[PDB]
Amino acid sequence: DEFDVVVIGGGHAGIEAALAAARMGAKTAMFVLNADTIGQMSCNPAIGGIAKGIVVREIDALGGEMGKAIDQTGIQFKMLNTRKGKAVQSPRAQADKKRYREYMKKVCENQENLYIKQEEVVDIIVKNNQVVGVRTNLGVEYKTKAVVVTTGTFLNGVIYIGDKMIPGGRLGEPRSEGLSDFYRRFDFPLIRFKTGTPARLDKRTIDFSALEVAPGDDPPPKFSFWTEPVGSYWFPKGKEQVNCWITYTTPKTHEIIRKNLHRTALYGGLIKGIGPRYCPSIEDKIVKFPDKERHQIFLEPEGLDTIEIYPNGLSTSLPEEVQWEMYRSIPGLENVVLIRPAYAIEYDVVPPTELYPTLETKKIRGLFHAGNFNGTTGYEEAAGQGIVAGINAALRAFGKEPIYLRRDESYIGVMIDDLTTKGVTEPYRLFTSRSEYRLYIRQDNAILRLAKLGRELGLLSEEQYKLVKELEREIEKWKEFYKSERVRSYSVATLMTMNYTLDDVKEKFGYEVPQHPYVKEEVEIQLKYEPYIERERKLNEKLKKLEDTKIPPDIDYDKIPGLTKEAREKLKKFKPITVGQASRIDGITPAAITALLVYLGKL
Amino acid sequence: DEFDVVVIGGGHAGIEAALAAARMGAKTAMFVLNADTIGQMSCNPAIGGIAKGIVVREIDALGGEMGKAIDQTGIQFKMLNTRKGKAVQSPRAQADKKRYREYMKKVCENQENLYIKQEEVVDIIVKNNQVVGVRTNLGVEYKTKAVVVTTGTFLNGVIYIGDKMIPGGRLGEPRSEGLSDFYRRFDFPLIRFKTGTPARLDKRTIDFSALEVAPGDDPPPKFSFWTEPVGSYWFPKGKEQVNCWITYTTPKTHEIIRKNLHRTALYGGLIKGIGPRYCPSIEDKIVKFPDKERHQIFLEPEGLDTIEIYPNGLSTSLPEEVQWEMYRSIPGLENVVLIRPAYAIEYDVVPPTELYPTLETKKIRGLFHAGNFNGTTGYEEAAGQGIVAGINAALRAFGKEPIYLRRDESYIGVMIDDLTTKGVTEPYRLFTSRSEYRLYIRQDNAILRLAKLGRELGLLSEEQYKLVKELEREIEKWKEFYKSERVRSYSVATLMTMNYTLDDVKEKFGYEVPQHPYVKEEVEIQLKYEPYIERERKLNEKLKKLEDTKIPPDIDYDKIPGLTKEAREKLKKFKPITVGQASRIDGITPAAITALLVYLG
Ligand SMILES: Cc1cc2nc3c(=O)[nH]c(=O)nc-3n(C[C@H](O)[C@H](O)[C@H](O)COP(=O)(O)OP(=O)(O)OC[C@H]3O[C@@H](n4cnc5c(N)ncnc54)[C@H](O)[C@@H]3O)c2cc1C
Ligand SMILES: Cc1cc2nc3c(=O)[nH]c(=O)nc-3n(C[C@H](O)[C@H](O)[C@H](O)COP(=O)(O)OP(=O)(O)OC[C@H]3O[C@@H](n4cnc5c(N)ncnc54)[C@H](O)[C@@H]3O)c2cc1C
Repeated sequence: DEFDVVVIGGGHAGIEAALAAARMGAKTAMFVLNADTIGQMSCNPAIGGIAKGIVVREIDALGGEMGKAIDQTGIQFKMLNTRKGKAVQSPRAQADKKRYREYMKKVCENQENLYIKQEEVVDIIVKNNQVVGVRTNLGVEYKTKAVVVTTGTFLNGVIYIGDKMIPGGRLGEPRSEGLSDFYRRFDFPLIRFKTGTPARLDKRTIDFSALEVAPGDDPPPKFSFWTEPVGSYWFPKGKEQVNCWITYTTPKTHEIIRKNLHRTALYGGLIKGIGPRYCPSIEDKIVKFPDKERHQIFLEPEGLDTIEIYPNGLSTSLPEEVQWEMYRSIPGLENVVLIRPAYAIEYDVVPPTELYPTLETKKIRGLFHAGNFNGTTGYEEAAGQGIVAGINAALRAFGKEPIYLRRDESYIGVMIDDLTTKGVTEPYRLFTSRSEYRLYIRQDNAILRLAKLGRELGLLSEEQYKLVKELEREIEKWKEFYKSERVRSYSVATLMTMNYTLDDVKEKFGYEVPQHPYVKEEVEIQLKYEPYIERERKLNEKLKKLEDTKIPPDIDYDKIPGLTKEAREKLKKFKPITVGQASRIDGITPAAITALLVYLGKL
Repeated sequence: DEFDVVVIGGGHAGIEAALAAARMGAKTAMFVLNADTIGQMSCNPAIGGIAKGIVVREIDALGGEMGKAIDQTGIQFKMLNTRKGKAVQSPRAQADKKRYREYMKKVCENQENLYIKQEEVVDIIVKNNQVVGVRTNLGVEYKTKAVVVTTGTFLNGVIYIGDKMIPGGRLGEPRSEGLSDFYRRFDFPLIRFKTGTPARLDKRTIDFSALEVAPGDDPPPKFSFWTEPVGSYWFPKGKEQVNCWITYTTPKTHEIIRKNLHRTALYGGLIKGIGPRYCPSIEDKIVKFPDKERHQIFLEPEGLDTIEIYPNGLSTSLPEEVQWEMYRSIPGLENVVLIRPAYAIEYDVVPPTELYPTLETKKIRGLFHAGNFNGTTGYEEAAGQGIVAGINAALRAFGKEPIYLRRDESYIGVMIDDLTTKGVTEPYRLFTSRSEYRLYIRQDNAILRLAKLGRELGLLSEEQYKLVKELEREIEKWKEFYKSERVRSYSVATLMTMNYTLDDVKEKFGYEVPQHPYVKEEVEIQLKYEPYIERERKLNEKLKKLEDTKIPPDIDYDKIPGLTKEAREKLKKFKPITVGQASRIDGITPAAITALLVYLG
């Protein structure tokens, strides 16, 4: 039959995209190679982290699932980097791979207008650069208005272990092959990225005696402003949480890796690294920091019913023989046994630059990319892209105009922007990026920042938006209050900026305090941070000014006065939507930008 | 008339290349836009540093000048990173920009077979992919066998200040334009890199009262195993040295820069950094490190007779008005005045991958690139490339075969390899690279490691090689000695590994201290490190085994069994010379490498 939107992929990106596009009312066909793998978590057994955490909340705020999901199936939540402030924190729960998968799968089945299909999409049918359909490897064709590609680590994937190559997209699964011809056919740049993962350990064979413990936090935090408790962002003290364990590599582990560097496809270059704990393979951790003698390693539970341990911080592509020797050089694992070997995955990727901040292909209309296929890596980073892609894919199908998240309003917008404008040299991660609005884009205000875009599209219930609209309205009342009261003589509001929690203001000064968990921790923040937020908003006024100046999708970049010839072209290939964006293009200089502003400064 | 080798460039790359190519006996035409700028130091007023230092010694050991140069014209030497060991140290002297320039200039004039030319080369004449000549912007042509391009920051250069563009290759100088058409004509990939430099301050307007002092070291070190004292690597205590001063930025400085990031072509990349002390601009240290509140700044003397201060760690491309406000927000510079504004330079560069480890273009025979035109940045990193390029350009001209420095024998080889094999995304620096033989490629054994390649080519005097061959032969004798003597009863040799300097072995155990200065500090090292050096040599045996397996320049990468089709190609475009090298190519995997090793058997 026919479809409005076809989502090639059942992964994280696929889901969010498919769900949204459907929830917005589009007949959505979500293709998958193996239905039983819908929502499968293939690497670290956790959702959230430094930057990731924030993203989730946004996806949640927007009406996506990833939030709700990790919550109901999480087995160990906690807030990271607690000794710095509330704005610079981020939630990172542990997950039950099994239950998570089942969850997401269940949702997709039970979602109106979302039809699942287990056929490998091989081609994209295009008439005059407009998506018209999709064709599977079973000689079947389908009529669709929009397509959202999210192949992740599958397109012509190759598993690397030792010096062995094995066709596939994930250890044990097949791979996709056909769809790449369509891409080379139309001349999209194709490049390959390869990432690694740690093997899987036998819990039974590990010695958890002389090892630290990383419990969750009580009360534990929650990734959704929709789960129970509703409207809140926390779990009632006393929830069941599992424990992770910590061991460290040793001088011997290294000598082992070193001895076999010529046997691993993850032996990157010898360049002074960004940080011991920013590098992927454990092979880098010793190539880039030839002076550190031990790196932290997180043994993580993959679920409740499983004896499978995840040795976080130990991904590699060393021979399997070697993989044993080195896993057993670690304290606690001297007798461990592997259930699945660690390995490396290489896969086809189409440079983000080939898209607009709407995630729509510049060359073809109706085609949207997202996920690892977009140069990213991580469940979250991928999820973020999906929802945007899906939302737009929908609108594109519906006959409306695509939307986009500004880099100064959602940490997602940041990613999508850093991607469609600066491209990628290696897999793009979030805990690598920074926001020129690190204080306005917090891990809490998220719901407030995006909730409206939500209700606007439909991804958010009418009733849902009111709880937000209502909760917020109240957050400012309580603030206008502390602003007017006094205590020299300062304002209670002005107090939060002096290590004054709305809890010390209730005791030391016997004042009232908000009676809804969110409004209290929210009002407490906004007031403690309102100053710094402004200094920040100010130091960027100029930047925002640009980001606010729109550039027509028709202007001829030649009719532009005193605009270098070289830049005339980059400006035609990126077709920036805002002057600000146009200024972030590498090559386009302040000089060029002015000459451009002048042009527009007549029109 | 005609030439064997034409060296387009009078910069550092140009020099070493030109000098060598000529010293080896080739009619060498070294072209320059402005003769008075031969050997001009355009950025930091110093030679050496973390990685750089070592390179120099190598170029010195090979017969290049840069070493000798910095020595006789240096105004403040010193060894960096002294609290870690002797192998992990590196010499970094301050220079007298003026004196240095004059020096190198002098040398080139007085060098047999080296003819200077102040004409802008515009084209390279090629018949059947073979360099046959060069053509200047004056409608003149020249017959040459080889060409060594080293345009540095000039090919279609553009100076950026605030939002102003100014054609040129350096503040105040012109630029090159024509030569780039030759490159696009033949399909070379052309990309642009831009770097920045700090302005220049009026020494008279600075307050050097409440600021630290960074004197040289006594005795100070020397970058040449040829200057005085000969054979040694040290200067007799008591030499004249200048002093640098240290101030730090302030929270205000930053708010200034921040306020003006929309007016500086150097702002970009919210990516987390590798350390503040590693970024170029100062507009970075406040974008990549939004939490640090003060960065060290080294006020450095540009010479003896000059009142020009170099604010190390403050390069920027901010408007000139802003440049004032932010230079005057710094402690000591509240009243300073600028002589030259700081700025940014953007310039044409042809991706290194377009060359072999011999620095010869893959597409055209007889054409060699080097310097910043090759994706590099820095006097040293550029110098290193030149000498190799020149050496080969020579041999190519002479009708012999090009040579190359292996990555496990010279830190230079490292650079050249990191470049011709992994290409560049941004300007390549040395203090960013690491060597899988950090202990065997030290800042002293250099002379020993390369000396022979030197005499082999001619760049080193016959009598020069003997001093080396002789000094070395003696370094081992004295070792054979400490190895056999005892003390339970360990060996004196085995003692150096226990914080035993051949100085404590002369006092505490009344033994004999070596003949001359080098043999003493050398034997003292080699013995203190002989262990670690071996553990290292071993952990890499496998890697070297590959690096030793040679790949014929003829083999059809198709006739190779079970070698993925995608890799068949990359292996065609890099035409690796070594299997080891072939393994460093991004894309070529251990899988592919084995399938290859099988083929070759
Ligand atoms: C080996 C390995 C290493 C990793 N390393 C890291 C890391 O270092 N850091 C990090 O953050 N994350 C890492 N990850 C996580 C990775 O980012 C996610 O696993 C996932 O691939 C990203 O989400 P996605 O939605 O793009 O794709 P996926 O979740 O992988 O889903 C892709 C889906 O597309 C379908 N598909 C593929 N081709 C076709 C086709 N032609 N037709 C129809 N359907 C198709 C598949 O069935 C699959 O369901 C790693 C994963 C692996 C497997
Ligand atoms: C703005 C700026 C920023 C810098 N930043 C850094 C930094 O961050 N870190 C660092 O280590 N170093 C930095 N440097 C130093 C720089 O790397 C060296 O000055 C130089 O580029 C390296 O040596 P070279 O021989 O390749 O080129 P150059 O020293 O530039 O010399 C090239 C020579 O070739 C001649 N020439 C050019 N084109 C032609 C032609 N077509 N025909 C004939 N002759 C020609 C010129 O006259 C010139 O003398 C910077 C320099 C500048 C100017």
